[PDB]
Amino acid sequence: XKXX
Amino acid sequence: PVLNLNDPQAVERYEEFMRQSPYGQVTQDLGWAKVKNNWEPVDVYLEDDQGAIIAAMSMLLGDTPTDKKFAYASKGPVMDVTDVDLLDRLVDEAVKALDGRAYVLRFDPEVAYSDEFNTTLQDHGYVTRNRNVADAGMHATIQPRLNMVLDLTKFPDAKTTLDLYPSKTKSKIKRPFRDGVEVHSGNSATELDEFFKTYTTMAERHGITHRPIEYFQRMQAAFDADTMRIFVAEREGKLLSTGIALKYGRKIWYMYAGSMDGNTYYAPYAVQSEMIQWALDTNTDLYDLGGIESESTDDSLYVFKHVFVKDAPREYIGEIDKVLDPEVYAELVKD
Ligand SMILES: [Mg+2]
Ligand SMILES: [Mg+2]
Ligand SMILES: [Mg+2]
Repeated sequence: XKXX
Repeated sequence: PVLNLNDPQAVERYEEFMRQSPYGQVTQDLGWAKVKNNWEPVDVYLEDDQGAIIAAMSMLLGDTPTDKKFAYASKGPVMDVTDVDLLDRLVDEAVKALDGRAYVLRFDPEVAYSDEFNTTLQDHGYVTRNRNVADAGMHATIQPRLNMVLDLTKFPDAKTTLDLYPSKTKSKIKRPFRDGVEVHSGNSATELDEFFKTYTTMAERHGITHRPIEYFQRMQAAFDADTMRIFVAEREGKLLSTGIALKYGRKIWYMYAGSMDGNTYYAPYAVQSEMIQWALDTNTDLYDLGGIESESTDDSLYVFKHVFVKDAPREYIGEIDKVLDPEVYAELVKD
């Protein structure tokens, strides 16, 4: 950045 | 038992349980290991007396600055995790397969936070991370715990996106289309290239990182066009915004977005509308717009998502940690  | 990833029949049987389970999650599919190919996959399951799978946990193991790995089952395991005596059993199989290599097994299922479930998990020896650790930073949770999920089963007769919404929101959604925004969708390399242009533009405009295009290529190779779909909004041949959604289990999940700079003619609302229409057209129970920081007008993720989800955000239990090497856990994990 996040995630996925 | 542990899944032998080299036995295609065993692999397919595990995939069948995962794709048909009400608790299925795309991040517990084995395809997710293909996307996160820099992690090591270890997958376990339990069976019933007839030898059918009843519960499964897909883990990925990542490095740390210690001699131990971090074992993470993202949004798993796949079962009713409130059945804690079955979960303990499943976790014991997982711990056996990790064979002392990991310092923790963490899982973050999509099940509602409650004090009684928190307390039950702690009484079973797990360390939980939720209300005790709220914030943003090296110590917050990997997945957001507050998420904006539209429950489409509240609207059993809805035919189109606009049927789910009050007139003031029907006007918000109609606007980009009235202004000539058009959405196409698919899962080819051409939609991926559109997405990736909008994704790297947005990331440059916010001064943030983005994943390399190979990650999404891996995703497109692991998931077909009935699971993974990229929606591309344009107006009179000009690219405006895009989003990627994954349909799996009982939900379609809006997972990635991008947008060009300047005037986008409310194209992101058109992309949502079309994602929503795919959830209606496939009779999918939930449409998930993903995380927020706080249920507050000050939170811009919340502001946008709340157009589409008028109900309370869902608040999940958070991180459940089976601590395996306590010394390393304490070094790496603080509130
Ligand atoms: Mg290391
Ligand atoms: Mg329908
Ligand atoms: Mg709503």
